[PDB]
Amino acid sequence: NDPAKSAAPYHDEFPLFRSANMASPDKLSTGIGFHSFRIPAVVRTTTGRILAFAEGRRHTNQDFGDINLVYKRTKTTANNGASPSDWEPLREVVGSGAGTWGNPTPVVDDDNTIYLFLSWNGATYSQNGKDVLPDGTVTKKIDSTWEGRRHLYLTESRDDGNTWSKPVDLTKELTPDGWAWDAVGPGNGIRLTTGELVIPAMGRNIIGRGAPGNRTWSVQRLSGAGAEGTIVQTPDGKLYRNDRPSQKGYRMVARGTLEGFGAFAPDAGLPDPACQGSVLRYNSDAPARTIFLNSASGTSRRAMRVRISYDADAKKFNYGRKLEDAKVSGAGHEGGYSSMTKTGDYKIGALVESDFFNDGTGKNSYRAIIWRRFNLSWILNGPNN
Ligand SMILES: O=C(O)[C@@]1(O)C[C@H](O)[C@@H](O)[C@H]([C@H](O)[C@H](O)CO)O1
Ligand SMILES: O=C(O)[C@@]1(O)C[C@H](O)[C@@H](O)[C@H]([C@H](O)[C@H](O)CO)O1
Ligand SMILES: O=N[O-]
Ligand code: NA
Repeated sequence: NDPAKSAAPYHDEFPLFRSANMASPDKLSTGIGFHSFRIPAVVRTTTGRILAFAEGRRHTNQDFGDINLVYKRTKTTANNGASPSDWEPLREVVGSGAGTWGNPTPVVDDDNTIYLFLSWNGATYSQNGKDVLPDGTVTKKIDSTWEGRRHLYLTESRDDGNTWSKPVDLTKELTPDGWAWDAVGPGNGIRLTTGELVIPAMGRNIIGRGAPGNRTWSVQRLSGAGAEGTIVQTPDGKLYRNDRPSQKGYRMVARGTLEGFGAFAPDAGLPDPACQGSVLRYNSDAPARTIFLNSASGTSRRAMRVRISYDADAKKFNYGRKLEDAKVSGAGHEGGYSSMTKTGDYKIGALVESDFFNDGTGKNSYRAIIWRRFNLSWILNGPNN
């Protein structure tokens, strides 16, 4: 039995990061605009304010080149981001240089310090190499040199997201030596019942211990982990990694504690097309719930489905509800990376990528990000479960 099913279903949805092709495209106050927005992350702070982050991809939808880390906040701590007018204009966390600032992975600490882990690479490097930049420059492949590797940066805010520190490079401390490619998140980290922070990253968790907003960091290496991971604390208090697979098929799941994890294995209940997903601890009292969101397809990113598990170890999720049951118009084809938070008014708030697909899979396809709010009742009253 879930009493939430008896509440009135609630949903609303609208574009929050508007690509350059849309009416009223999102630009910074400096006039700097963006072809595409990708790679969402969202958190609710301890005040109730919502912070939404994304990669502002300047010139194309590509993963490399000039990409800035951008964000929006709710105007007040109490408005819950319910309508477009509730959100501030686009701001920038970091945009220095013509390199890539991305993979936003925020976590809100107990003191309300908001930590934001990020990945960086140089202006003339790309994951595969030999990619053509807008000016015709051909990229070098990301490699293990200081200049050519993926870095891990940390910034934080002490004023509810209003301002951000200059990002500090933590690569030598928190990325293993000899690495070339790297990734943190993207999506979110968590705070455990026992007080530690856990931030998911490629092949590892980053663990924060000690005083809120003055944490010491260490690395928990994980055998079999993916590049793009998610982390949740399940109702049993254990840790749960749910990672993007290297090949299309299913989410890769492992369970553990701060002392170690077991093996990663595909979750046959969670089809995935090799794309990022998101996971969220909703509540701990009966009935305890974990929420999961991804594209529920072995092939397509356009099958977004939000689900609930009542299991103490999140063994099984229900069918849930397709996001297309509450479709957004005028913002392209919804589907891709996502991020979820709980809102101050007992809703789930989700950011979800969308793709106009005007250039197909090509670099000129405009990408936007949708903001959704829905309650548990909305999920539970879905026509397929
Ligand atoms: O939309 C994707 O699939 C994407 O390209 C977007 C990300 O910007 C990129 O960092 C990531 C990466 O390429 C894979 O995780 C393989 O390492 O995937
Ligand atoms: O379901 C997919 O994957 C799709 O076919 C349709 C999506 O709307 C689009 O975002 C995506 C993307 O172009 C590729 O994943 C490579 O970037 O292509
Ligand atoms: O610091 N490894 O739990
Ligand atoms: Na930049």
